[PDB]
Amino acid sequence: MLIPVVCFTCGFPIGTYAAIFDKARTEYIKTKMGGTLPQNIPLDASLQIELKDLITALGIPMRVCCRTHLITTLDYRKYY
Amino acid sequence: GEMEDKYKIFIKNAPFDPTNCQIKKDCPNCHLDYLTQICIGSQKIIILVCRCGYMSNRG
Amino acid sequence: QACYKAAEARKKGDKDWEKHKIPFIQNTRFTPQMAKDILAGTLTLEDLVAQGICEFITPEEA
Ligand SMILES: [Zn+2]
Ligand SMILES: [Zn+2]
Repeated sequence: MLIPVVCFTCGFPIGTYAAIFDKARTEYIKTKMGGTLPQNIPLDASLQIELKDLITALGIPMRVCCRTHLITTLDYRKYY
Repeated sequence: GEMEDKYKIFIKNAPFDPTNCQIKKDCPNCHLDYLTQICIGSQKIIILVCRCGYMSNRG
Repeated sequence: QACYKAAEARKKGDKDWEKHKIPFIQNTRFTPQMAKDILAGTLTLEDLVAQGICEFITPEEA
């Protein structure tokens, strides 16, 4: 229901940066779109923004698994 | 026999059905660039028809 | 009509009868701006129907 505490595949602690990453991603996507209604922003268009350098700035390495699980995990607080 | 009373209505309607195959061939009667082609029966008779009333095999 | 007029020139004796023909054109009226408006919530299916850009087809009419 949250971003996992560690990467499911390797066990790197991606969850110590999960809150910062979620808030920073929200701010970054808003900057890239430029102040638009949440429903008027398509789900597809916001997922095409590159978050490579944001994750790099968090200090998370270039591992495929860790970035996959940090980027794709669904949040239960945003669906209920 | 076919082409006479078995499919007379269909053949007379074939130029106006928009789902029928066309052929790039000039019409002798009204000089139209395209014609309508049909292929009815187990002998696969090929009939060309036009909107103006032209028809192949002396129609 | 252009085919008929090209034929009228052709039979009468004009050696440039084929320059009266125009090309055939078929197209839909859906535009990229309409897709953009759909994704923005400003356009709907019942509004596309209202200006006759689409229509409903049953298996009978298909
Ligand atoms: Zn990992
Ligand atoms: Zn004709």
